[PDB]
Amino acid sequence: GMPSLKDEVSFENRVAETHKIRSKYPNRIPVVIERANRSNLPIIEKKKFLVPMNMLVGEFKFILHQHINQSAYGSNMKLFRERTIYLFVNNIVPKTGLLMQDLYEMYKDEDGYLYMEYSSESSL
Amino acid sequence: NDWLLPSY
Ligand SMILES: [Ca+2]
Ligand SMILES: [Ca+2]
Ligand SMILES: [Cl-]
Repeated sequence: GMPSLKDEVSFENRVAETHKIRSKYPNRIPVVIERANRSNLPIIEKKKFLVPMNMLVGEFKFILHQHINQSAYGSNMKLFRERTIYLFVNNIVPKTGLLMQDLYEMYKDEDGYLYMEYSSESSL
Repeated sequence: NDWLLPSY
């Protein structure tokens, strides 16, 4: 029951956002990242991604690991602290050898977004 | 209106 984009933006606005972003950029998928448990993992301020359709899940997972563990340390600089992260799509582990389009086609939310979650634990 | 655009 943690705070998400659904609580921030109405269903009708989200549908409109994703529809026009998908018409404008048909080769990219809209992804929102959400924190799924309470731990030492930080809440990322930027959580909306427009991911190339042919990007591998394993590749996007690598990118997402870094993002979650990086914070701004001024201009030209980012501080990276190593932490173990587990990633989830619709409560399951994203399959590393798939395309990000596949995840989108399989687990896309009715509002048009692919919702993905991170946790410090491997469970849910 | 902000999106991150990841690359390879
Ligand atoms: Ca949140
Ligand atoms: Ca909406
Ligand atoms: Cl926080």
